[PDB]
Amino acid sequence: DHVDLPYNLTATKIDSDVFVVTDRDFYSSNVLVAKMLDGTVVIVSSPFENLGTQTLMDWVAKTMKPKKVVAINTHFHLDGTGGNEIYKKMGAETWSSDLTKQLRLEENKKDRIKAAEFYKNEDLKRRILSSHPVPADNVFDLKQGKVFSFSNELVEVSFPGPAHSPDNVVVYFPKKKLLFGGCMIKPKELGYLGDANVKAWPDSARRLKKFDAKIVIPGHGEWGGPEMVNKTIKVAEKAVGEMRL
Ligand SMILES: [Zn+2]
Repeated sequence: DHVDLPYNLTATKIDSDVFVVTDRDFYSSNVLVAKMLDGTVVIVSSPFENLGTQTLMDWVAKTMKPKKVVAINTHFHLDGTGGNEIYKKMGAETWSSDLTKQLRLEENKKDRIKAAEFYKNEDLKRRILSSHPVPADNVFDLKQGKVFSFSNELVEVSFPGPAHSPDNVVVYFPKKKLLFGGCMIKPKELGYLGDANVKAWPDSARRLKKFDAKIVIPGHGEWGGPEMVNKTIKVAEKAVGEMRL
């Protein structure tokens, strides 16, 4: 039910065949790992970089013996796209919205530009550009979302509107009534606002109530029930009020 892994990762069982894998160095960041009845393992979000992702994938190999792996990017930030390089190297099928891929490409370019203006050390410069994440191989139109069927078992990817980021999506598992809300679930404080649409956040979070969720999993920290959505709306609304948005 709970294991300590190398690289300060943990894996915690939350339901039959469903685990949350967490990086304790990176503010208790959450990755969902769910095994379908047909042997498919679905991974939602990612660790920030290659060593974390490879550790995760090795744990999946040893404990889940997947017939196939499908990874779904929640948004363009590193906790979302940081695993794509390693997922792909392992032959996993990586998915995101079109907008997520677009913003990841834009962000890489912005960074390459800044690296050009800044770095005098040529050895270092190559190492940072080399550290860039890649987008997913497979893409869906953000607003229509995507429904996977794994031998009749459904996994729904859905855009409730912009919140933590312009492209943030959630993943719902209707059989187990499990919602991975990721970084748009913020029960106490909103965190990083650089890419956020705080004005839209209350409405976007309200849309998550359309899911009959028994468990809601956030991008960081403990999960909970449907009340995780309620708490997020109050948090977002407080921020809208404070910031006059
Ligand atoms: Zn983020």
